[PDB]
Formats: sequence, C-alpha cells, structure tokens
Amino acid sequence: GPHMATGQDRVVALVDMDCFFVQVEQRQNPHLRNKPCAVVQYKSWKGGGIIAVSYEARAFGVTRSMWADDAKKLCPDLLLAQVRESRGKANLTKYREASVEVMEIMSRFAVIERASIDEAYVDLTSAVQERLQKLQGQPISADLLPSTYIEGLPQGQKEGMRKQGLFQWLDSLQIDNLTSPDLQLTVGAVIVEEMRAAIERETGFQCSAGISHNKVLAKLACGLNKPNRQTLVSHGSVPQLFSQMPIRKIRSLGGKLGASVIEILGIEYMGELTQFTESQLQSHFGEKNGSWLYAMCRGIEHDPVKPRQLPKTIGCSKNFPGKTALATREQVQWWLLQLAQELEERLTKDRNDNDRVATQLVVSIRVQGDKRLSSLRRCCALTRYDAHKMSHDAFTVIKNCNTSGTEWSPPLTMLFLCATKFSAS
DNA sequence: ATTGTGACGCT
DNA sequence: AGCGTCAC
Ligand SMILES: Nc1ncnc2c1ncn2[C@H]1C[C@H](O)[C@@H](COP(=O)(O)OP(=O)(O)OP(=O)(O)O)O1
Ligand SMILES: [Mg+2]
Ligand SMILES: [Mg+2]
Repeated sequence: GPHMATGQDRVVALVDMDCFFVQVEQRQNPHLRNKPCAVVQYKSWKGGGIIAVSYEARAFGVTRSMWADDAKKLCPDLLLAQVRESRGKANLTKYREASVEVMEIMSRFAVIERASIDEAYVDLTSAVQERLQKLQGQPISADLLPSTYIEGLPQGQKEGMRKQGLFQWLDSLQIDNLTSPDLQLTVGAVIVEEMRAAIERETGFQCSAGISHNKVLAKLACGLNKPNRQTLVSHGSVPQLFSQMPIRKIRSLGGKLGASVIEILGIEYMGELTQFTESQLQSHFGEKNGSWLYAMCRGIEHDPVKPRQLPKTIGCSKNFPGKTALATREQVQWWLLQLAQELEERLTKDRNDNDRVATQLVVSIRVQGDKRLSSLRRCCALTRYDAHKMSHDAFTVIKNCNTSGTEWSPPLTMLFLCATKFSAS
C-alpha cells in the first residue's frame, strides 16, 4: 500500500569499460584498432591464456579463459597483445594505471565505488537533484540521450528501435514533479551520457553503463546493451524483466547460492521468487540472504555505493600448474622474492600517491592436488616496505608445510602475497 | 594448465 | 584469525 517502500530513493549507475585490457592495447597500438583481437598472458602453453576479447573477436566465438591456439582455430586472423612480464610473472601495471585515468574522470561527476579494475558504481542522487533544480522544469530532449536504451520499450534497424523506445519513454515523462523516480533516473542517464563522453574524449576508451535505483539493477542494466551503450532500468520495468531472467544473472546468485535457490524452490527465473514469504526465504537461505532475496526479486536493494576509489588490498599472485609446481626450497624462496619485489614496487608507489601504509602481510599457498583454490592463508606483520624482509617473513610463516628431509613436498602450485590493513600516512 | 586479481561473509 | 564464496 502507501507504506510499502519501493526502493526508488536513489539513482545509481554502473560503468564498465568495454573489453578493457584490449582497449588499453588498442590505444597504444593503432594497428589493433577495430580488429578481432585479444589480450593473452604467457605464450608457451597452448599460445597463452586469453584474458580479454574485442567485440569483433567475440563474434567468432573467442572468449576469456580460452587458449590462444584454440582461439586461432575459431578466428585465424585474431590479433594478440601480450601482458607484460616482469620478474618472471604477468605484471598488470599498464592496466591499473589506465584504470586510474578513468576513475579520476568519473570522480569529477559524482562519488564512485571502485568495484574492479574496470568497473565502478556511481551514486548520482545528489547530482540529479542539482541538475533538476538547474533545469527549472524544461523537458528532456532525446538529443541528450544519444546512446541510451530504455529497457522494456518500445511496446504496444537497431538504432531505429532504440529511438522508438526512447521517444515512448520521454513522451510519457512527468517533468512537473522533481520527485518522480522515473524523471530522476532519466536525468541520471543524461549525466552518465556526459560522463561517458568525458571518458572517451579524455582517454580514448569506450564504456557501457546501467542506470537504475540500486547497484544490482544498475549492473544488470549495464549488461543489456553492449558495447558503447547505456541502459535505463526503471522500477516499473522489473516485473517483465525478471519474469524470464535466469536467477544466475543477478549479482551474487551466479554461484552455489543461486543453484540452491533454483533446486530448493524448484524455480528458474528471478520473478518467481515473489511467490514466497520473507520468512520462507529466510528459512531456506538464512535471515540476511532471505530478506535480501525477498526485496531483490521486487527490484529493491539497499547496499550503498561506498565512497572508495582505491583498492583496499594490493596483491601479487602466481600459479605453478602441472609440472611447474615448486618442488625445492630454493625455488620457493626465489619466487617469494619475485612476488615480494613486485609488491614492494607497487606499495612504494601506493604510499607516495595515496598517503597510506599497509600494516599486514597475508601469505597464501596451494599444495599440489589439493581440491581447494587456497590451501593455506596466514598473516604476519608488515612493518617496512622491504622485499627481502617480506619474502623472508612469508617463508617463516609457511615453512612448516614442508614435509620432507632442501626439498619441498608436496610441491606448491600457488604463491600469494597480499598487503592489507592500510592506515593513513 | 579456466590467471591474476579484488571484495565480502562466516564462525 | 583462517576459511569460503563470488565476479570477473
Ligand atoms: N578472469 C580474468 N583474468 C584476468 N583478467 C580478467 C579476468 N576477467 C576480467 N579481466 C580483466 C580483463 C578485462 O579487460 C577487464 C574487465 O573485465 P570485464 O568487465 O568482465 O570484461 P571486459 O571489460 O574485458 O569486457 P566487457 O566489454 O564485457 O566488459 O578485467
Ligand atoms: Mg568491462
Ligand atoms: Mg567489468
């Protein structure tokens, strides 16, 4: 009724860089632009592992987590850029620095939460109020939304359809009310057009975006029309959108929890969740998950956009698969040193840029044949940015896993050093 | 031999 | 604290 809150209080956007690592390499190397091309890590085992794919290459079936030799079977003219290698491992610095370029531009418009190297949430509520009082009541022109899709429209040529749906949306709009959620979302979309234009002008990079009333819907919306487009998901669009939406497509339901929702309740689509009471969902999935599911299948989610532009952790990882697994003490020490030297470099740069110091060192390892992705995770004190000290401390922390009598067994298939617990400096 | 990250929850 | 989940 009148007291049923509808989750329409905020305007939230999710901005995701289109095939980001590919775009970084295409900016640097113009011969790669507007071509089927991918970014690969390493090169010896089956041509290297593909970690990013241009849309031209995706059209041939090339995907992430495919070996380059196999991708070339699907796409013989595929062009490749290789991740930089330093100290014997992939080094992602070029892409982190490109990400900072983009995040700093986004921060001019609004508060952002860095969700990953190429994705950020945007809290647009106050920016929209400012822009609405700036409008002082005139309507919003289609010309202000040149790359926006309105999900669910038109109802009742891809670009022609986009424009039909946008016209239907704008003709319906009630610009009289500075508190209409649909109007607020529309102004949000105008601002995100401007943000995306600024990113492309000032970096060369293109991105897609979603605009809705919360983070989950904004991320879902972002996925609906890619690349280089943005999508508005209104509250009213949720029943139809969710009526055929697989549960696994909603952020956080792509794993075991979503699988159990499907199996326990005997449903397939998000919208089917509305039939259950909050207490029923809590009985199957716990108090927190159940309340979250009850609201989310109605389009309602409360998770705030956190004011956080910088990562909370600075980590360095390397897998040693198959016969490259580490089998001697010297090997383990040398790779701990390699990881620690990259970590020291990134930490010293982080301290200069961002006025903070990490205080905890996490050391994690995998042992051969262990079913888990991480076998062991132990922490120690991080007191100075010294690679030799950090590597000696990581070894001191993990050495009691060695069961032998200069040899290391069982061989180690992953090493991981992470700097955490930052404090202002 | 589907890597190298990074965020968050549980107990 | 250490382990597990989730999403790229
Ligand atoms: N599993 C992974 N391993 C390594 N790097 C990854 C992985 N997933 C994503 N990345 C990196 C490379 C991507 O360019 C970047 C952004 O990831 P993501 O947003 O899913 O895809 P994308 O930006 O390449 O394409 P899209 O246009 O679909 O967003 O992060
Ligand atoms: Mg992306
Ligand atoms: Mg992304």
